[PDB]
Amino acid sequence: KPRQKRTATKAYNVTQAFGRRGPEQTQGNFGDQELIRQGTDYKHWPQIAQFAPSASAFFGMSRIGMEVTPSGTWLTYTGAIKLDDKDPNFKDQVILLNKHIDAYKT
Amino acid sequence: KPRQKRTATKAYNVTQAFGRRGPEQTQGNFGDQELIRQGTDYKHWPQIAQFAPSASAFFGMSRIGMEVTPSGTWLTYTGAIKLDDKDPNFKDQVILLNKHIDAYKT
Repeated sequence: KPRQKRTATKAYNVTQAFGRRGPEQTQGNFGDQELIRQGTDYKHWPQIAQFAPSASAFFGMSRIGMEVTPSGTWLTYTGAIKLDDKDPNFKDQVILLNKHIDAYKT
Repeated sequence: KPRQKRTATKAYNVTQAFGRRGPEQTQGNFGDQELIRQGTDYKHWPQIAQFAPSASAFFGMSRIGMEVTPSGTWLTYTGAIKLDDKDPNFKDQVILLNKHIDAYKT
């Protein structure tokens, strides 16, 4: 039920769970219309979920902070994930990710 | 093992898995000395891992991007996980998180 523990399915789209993809910082941007309505049932979700961090790597790699804004109390995070330049599917990994970064605008 | 899929334990700690905590943009800042050495075996780790995002919530809530540097191709992410102030243990969650954020500077 917690928002960071939700999972997007076909019966529970990413828009239904994580709001409409928008330009604001409080909104998401990753995801084309394919994996938004399908969620984890996307035909290449394992090819995408292989970059989502674990529970330990989330706090080990990211830069965590604490904000108290007008909404409430937030646990901020920011980081980067290096892609394997020697992966045989790396040339295809950089394509599928760009297909969904800011895809709500196109 | 991919850095985002690594799980830090007592034999494979946070410094071994995700590097030494520092102020650089590529380094992490989360974890005090006892969370670093123990990793997932930390006493209050389930109280910390409850804010880690699910694989579906990581790409749904966060703002995902990509950059090409002299090093490699990075999958950047930036977001925030709101804390429920209706929780009775809410104040203990705020204290626990602040005890590890930038704790290497003590």
